[PDB]
Amino acid sequence: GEELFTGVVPILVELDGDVNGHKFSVSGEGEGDATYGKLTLKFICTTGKLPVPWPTLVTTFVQCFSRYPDHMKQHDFFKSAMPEGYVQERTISFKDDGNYKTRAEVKFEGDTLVNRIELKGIDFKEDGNILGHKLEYNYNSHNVYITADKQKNGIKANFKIRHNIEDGSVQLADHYQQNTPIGDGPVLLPDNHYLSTQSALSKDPNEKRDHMVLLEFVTAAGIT
Amino acid sequence: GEELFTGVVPILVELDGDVNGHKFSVSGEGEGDATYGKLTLKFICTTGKLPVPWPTLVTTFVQCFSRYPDHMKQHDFFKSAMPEGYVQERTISFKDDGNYKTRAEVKFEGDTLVNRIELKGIDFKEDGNILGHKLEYNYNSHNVYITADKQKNGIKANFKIRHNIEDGSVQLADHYQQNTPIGDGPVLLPDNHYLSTQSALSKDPNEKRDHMVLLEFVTAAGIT
Amino acid sequence: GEELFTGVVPILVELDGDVNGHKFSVSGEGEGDATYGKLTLKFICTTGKLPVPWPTLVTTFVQCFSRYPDHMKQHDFFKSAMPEGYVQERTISFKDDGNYKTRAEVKFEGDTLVNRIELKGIDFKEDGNILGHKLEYNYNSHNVYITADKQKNGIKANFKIRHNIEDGSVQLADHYQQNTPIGDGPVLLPDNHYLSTQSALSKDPNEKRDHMVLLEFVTAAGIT
Amino acid sequence: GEELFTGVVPILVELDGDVNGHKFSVSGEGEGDATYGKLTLKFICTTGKLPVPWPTLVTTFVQCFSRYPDHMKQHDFFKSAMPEGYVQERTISFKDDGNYKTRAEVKFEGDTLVNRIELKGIDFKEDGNILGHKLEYNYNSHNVYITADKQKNGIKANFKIRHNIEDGSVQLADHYQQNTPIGDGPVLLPDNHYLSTQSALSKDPNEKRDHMVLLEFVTAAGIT
Repeated sequence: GEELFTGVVPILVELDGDVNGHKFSVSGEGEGDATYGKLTLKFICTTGKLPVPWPTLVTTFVQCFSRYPDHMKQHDFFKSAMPEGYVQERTISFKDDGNYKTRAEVKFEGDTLVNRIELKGIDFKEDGNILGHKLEYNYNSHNVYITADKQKNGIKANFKIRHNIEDGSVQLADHYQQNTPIGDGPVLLPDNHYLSTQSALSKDPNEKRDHMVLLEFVTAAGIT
Repeated sequence: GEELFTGVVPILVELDGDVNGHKFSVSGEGEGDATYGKLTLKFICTTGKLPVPWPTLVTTFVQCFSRYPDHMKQHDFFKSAMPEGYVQERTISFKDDGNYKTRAEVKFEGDTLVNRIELKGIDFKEDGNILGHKLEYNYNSHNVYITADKQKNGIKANFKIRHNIEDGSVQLADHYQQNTPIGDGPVLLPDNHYLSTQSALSKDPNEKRDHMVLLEFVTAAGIT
Repeated sequence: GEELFTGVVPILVELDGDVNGHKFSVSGEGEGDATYGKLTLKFICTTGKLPVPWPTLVTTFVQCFSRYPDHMKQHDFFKSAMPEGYVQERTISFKDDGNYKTRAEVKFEGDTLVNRIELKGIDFKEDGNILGHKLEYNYNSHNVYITADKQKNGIKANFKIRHNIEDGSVQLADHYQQNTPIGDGPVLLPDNHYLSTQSALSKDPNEKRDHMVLLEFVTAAGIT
Repeated sequence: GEELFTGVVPILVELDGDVNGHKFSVSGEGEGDATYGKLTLKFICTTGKLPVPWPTLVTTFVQCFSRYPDHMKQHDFFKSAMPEGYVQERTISFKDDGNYKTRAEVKFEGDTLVNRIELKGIDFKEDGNILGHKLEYNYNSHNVYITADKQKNGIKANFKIRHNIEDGSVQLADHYQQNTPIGDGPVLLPDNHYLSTQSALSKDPNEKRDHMVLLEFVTAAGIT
């Protein structure tokens, strides 16, 4: 599984969402280089315009592309679970607002890693930061604290994303993640570490569709 | 000046620092693509190990590589000031700890844009987050609010960098920037906007020296 | 490109320079053996005496004779650019003194490999270590940090040559290199590696002309 | 003594050492040409692999091959001590780590010059640059500061070898040398000069044994 990610791996991300009844679809494509811990993805909203701010969907849009140092390659659940993959489920709870509930299948379809996602957002305020598109088109550093879930033979991850709002304030997004293999068998369960993840959101200036270009760096840490 | 930045421009960054008497030097090199607003820089500490956390230096280490949208290219001081350049001076005031005072010459030496810097740090606590290297190796999104300083024929920029600390706190870095041209030629002086800048710090895993690989995206905004 | 270099290849080096107004010329000749990663070169200053210390000119005087280990022969730009060659251009910037700026074309011309160079040094102190010939007739070990220059279809290399002074101080020569191929075909463009270079300056005791015999040993490394 | 060295003299070097308990042996062989001040030596570790970085042992493995300019030949102890030879004894003291202590007898044995050495290093950090093999396979330029030792009818030499560490730092090896002749014979004892030494470490690519090819150029200087 691990040696599937030594080179640059093509990604394909595919979301079918619904936030407050607003159905939308994005098609992402990029490449990952787990060796450097970098993701390069471009997301198009193929249904028109994104009913939510693109920032709120970074984490929904393949942590198996994280750079795990040579020692804690023992704690790398994500790649271990490949090429069959894993199922990533989240409940992204935006403070003073609703929530997204995702369920994704991150797996190798051929030589390309695909993150096929289904998201359902509910309870969102039209006047709030997500539907009112009050979030800046930027992204900050977060630590994805991962812990084993012995019970489901997968992992669980908890973290709060800080979304910068245009007035100066921050919209907190509470992720409660869980990943479990699609796999017939063996996955490396981890001891408590984190993914130090950093992201930079941009725009292809020659691109008319509503899109996001995501540049992300992910490094496993917290184990000496 | 502006057309110097339409392609990918080689960068060279050169710092000579002194934080609390600790003299250090870094040599950065990369490339910038102002068209996309992206910087790719790798900094080596050529004097050994960095007495400060690499994060504290990101800002010191070429905003003439920002992507200014087609309706505010009139506000782009940075590129207008080229190839002679500008002098960027900062007082980076880390809350409750000490401060860096930089003075840099960002200019074209040949086909490559060089940021030759001189930094001097004072009133840093050994026990504090900078000398105690308590900052995470990560970087968040910031907005560099730029305003004209008509009398020095330059600009001023104000912003607070949020440095994430390993215990869970944030070390605030107050930048008070000023840029003034090197050439006698006239420059473009802006109406109040900001650079939305985002960064992602990584490591070349094949690199033994103390270094930082900086991936940064900069986009001018706040003018409709 | 690569198989031109599997034997001992005749070199012929020609410099015309001008440092602070002082025109000079050297003719170098010898042989390079890439299998070993060794150069045997002798430079004669054909205009009499060399206005600058012969060590300041060692990097100016055929990195295509680097020994690339088998596992990293995909990373050898220098030989891939052959026979048509490349153009090595540098800025050797002597700390606290002047700078050389060189432009050279390294290419095969019949059976031999010719490094034709033009150098222009400006802003030197006449009392400095270079014009004042304060440099020991020796040489150190240095790593030539190569990075790819996808745009110029070539490479950039960065290094500080340590030039030991008579009084036991060191004169750093910052070298900012850039190679672009002469021919039009594709070339091998590399991942960050370095050329481990070692040189030893000697004199032909049977030679009356101002000269330098250079024994160099160059070895690519940095990729496991 | 002097006229033994006017041609190319076969060398044969033999070390038996013990660093931290690790016994090893090397057999060196080559040739020295005092006229040029050059050594052509190849060292094979005959006990397999060398427990220490081959650079750490270059000064241990025939300064009688230094080129003395005709005017300071009266200052060449090393060759005056021949054929019966001298005994070079050193303390190579690796800053912040262990020390070698060597004792060697350099003398002719028939037509070749033999440096028979015994080395004992103790107090090495196994995580250090020497046992941890953190030293680049290269070598710098150094001045061997010779002083007379009237009292032991020989010489003392003092110098700090700069050993470049893979992370770009330098490991100083303080060398404290003392040569005394072996034979009854009168020796030439010198005024303060130095041996300008230069070396370049290479590999025989057709050699499977742990080895080092050393090209050295030594030139006496410091007396006008």
